[PDB]
Amino acid sequence: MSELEKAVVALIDVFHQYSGREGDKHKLKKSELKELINNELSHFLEEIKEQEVVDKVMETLDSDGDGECDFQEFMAFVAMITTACHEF
Amino acid sequence: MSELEKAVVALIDVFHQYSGREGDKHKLKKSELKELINNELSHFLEEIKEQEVVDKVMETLDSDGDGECDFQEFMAFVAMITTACHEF
Ligand SMILES: O=C(O)c1ccccc1S
Ligand SMILES: O=C(O)c1ccccc1S
Ligand code: EMC
Ligand code: EMC
Ligand SMILES: [Ca+2]
Ligand SMILES: [Ca+2]
Ligand SMILES: [Ca+2]
Ligand SMILES: [Ca+2]
Repeated sequence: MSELEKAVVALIDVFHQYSGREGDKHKLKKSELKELINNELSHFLEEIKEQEVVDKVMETLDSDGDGECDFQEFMAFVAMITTACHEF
Repeated sequence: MSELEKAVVALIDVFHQYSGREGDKHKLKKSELKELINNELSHFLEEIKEQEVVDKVMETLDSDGDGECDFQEFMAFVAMITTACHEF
């Protein structure tokens, strides 16, 4: 009901809309992450068109080193974005 | 414009609505944190009525030990809530 509570559910909703596409339904593989950024973060982040940019973003977000972005890693990503803007 | 982008701005908006009330306008003191939880997280978290609960929550969220909850500490709090529900 609150605007914060709506944001919490939206974070959960959008992660899983993408993570559930292929393979592990609870983690983002590179193609899932790329589509999430391109479709859902177009006002905040430049569209990803090059493989090396995909690779680098995943390298940055994948803290436990399994090659995918899980929900906790996604939340760290959201923290990164939000802080850059609170800042800009 | 996207539902994710709306969530990112809502997180920024609600933090600052509370953090900007008293003292440091970029950090939540205990009374600011308590009001945020009570007013904005009523579907997710039991209302805070006892001082020891205020104290404990702050103790948990205040990683850099300055006695307040800053925006990065708030994002960790949001991560905690979101993960509990993805889980429930
Ligand atoms: O600037 C960003 O928010 C960012 C985006 C993707 C990967 C790393 C970073 S640090
Ligand atoms: O259960 C929670 O989400 C929580 C809330 C306030 C402080 C610590 C925790 S772990
Ligand atoms: C960069 C203003 Hg949220
Ligand atoms: C506990 C369902 Hg978001
Ligand atoms: Ca997946
Ligand atoms: Ca990972
Ligand atoms: Ca304050
Ligand atoms: Ca602190």
